[PDB]
Amino acid sequence: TIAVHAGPRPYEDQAVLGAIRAAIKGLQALSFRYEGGSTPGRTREVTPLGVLFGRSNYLVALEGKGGKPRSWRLDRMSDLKVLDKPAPPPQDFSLQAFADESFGIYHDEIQDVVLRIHKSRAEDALRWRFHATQQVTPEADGSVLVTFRAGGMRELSWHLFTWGDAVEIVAPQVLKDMMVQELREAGRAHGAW
Amino acid sequence: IAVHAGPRPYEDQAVLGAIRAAIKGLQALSFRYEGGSTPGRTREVTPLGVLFGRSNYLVALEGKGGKPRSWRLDRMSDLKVLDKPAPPPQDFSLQAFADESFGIYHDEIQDVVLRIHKSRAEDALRWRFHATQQVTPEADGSVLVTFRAGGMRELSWHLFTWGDAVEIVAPQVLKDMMVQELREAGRAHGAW
DNA sequence: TAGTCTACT
Repeated sequence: TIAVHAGPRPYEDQAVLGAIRAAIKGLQALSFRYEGGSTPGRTREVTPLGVLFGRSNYLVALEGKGGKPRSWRLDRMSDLKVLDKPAPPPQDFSLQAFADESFGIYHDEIQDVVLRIHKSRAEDALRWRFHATQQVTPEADGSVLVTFRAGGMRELSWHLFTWGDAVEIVAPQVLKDMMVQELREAGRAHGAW
Repeated sequence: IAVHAGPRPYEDQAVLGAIRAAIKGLQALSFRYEGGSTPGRTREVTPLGVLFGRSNYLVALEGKGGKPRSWRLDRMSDLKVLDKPAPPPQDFSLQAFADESFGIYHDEIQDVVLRIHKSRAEDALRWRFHATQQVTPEADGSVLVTFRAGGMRELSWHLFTWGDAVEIVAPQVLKDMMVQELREAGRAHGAW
């Protein structure tokens, strides 16, 4: 290996990733049993397109000809088979575009987020991708205003924790409340207050 | 072929591509580096790999018997793949280098002990905190998790995402780190 | 927590 992603992650089945990689390399179809969705236990045949890594891992793939790309949980897939069948990917397809535009459900209300990053971290703010669609505005005093529209306030508050005292939550109020809730939960657990 | 979710720095594929070409060709790499003791200065290194996380980093050594260091990609400029060999150490493992820390930062390696509440025990069994992880179920349904790594500040950031379901058992420096990071954020955000 | 530099959180 010459590139490594540092840090914690879900355990991954290497044989599953291996079959996915082999199918993509071969421009071949991939089949698997899927314990989930509409029809659990059914064998699915897909054009594999790539993998999304995160707190959970997903295969990105089209089912059927003309099918739209979907995400499938790796840890719900079994019985992977690399098929003797061609499956060339669409020329148009962008995995990152997929990850932004057609991936990720919010189960909380979407908010207009406004963050002010203190000038001591303005460097990091100006190179940071909070969201595929964000606006970053340097301000007179050296601070940086970051705005984007998104749900996921709890996960966002977890990320904001890594900026320490250098981020001010300007809006929305629910994000301020979330950040206090998560801080109070951990602060009580660990004896901070 | 792979995309990682969540906030991240923007990526320069031109820089990443130069680095990968130097590594593949066993070639030296040169760049001006805006960090460490002599900012701006041109550095000639033996490139070893790329470490993804925090801001991106090149892992590379400099000088005779130099140990691998981490170099932030955004502090690198004037990247040149030199037409000149730069053999890597024969027994270098980039994964082993990454495994010295829970995250990026390479400081004293600690023996970490966590207790995960029963309500998240099954999640903990599915979660790879570290390559050295060992899990031990307790009779009351909690799980003890051990691993050996540096990087207690980044660990404390990760433990925040477990909320009240994680107890820090050891080391003391990790308890102190978690408390300080919480106090700093708590004061900033008016949590108490 | 909090630093040293051929480096980093």
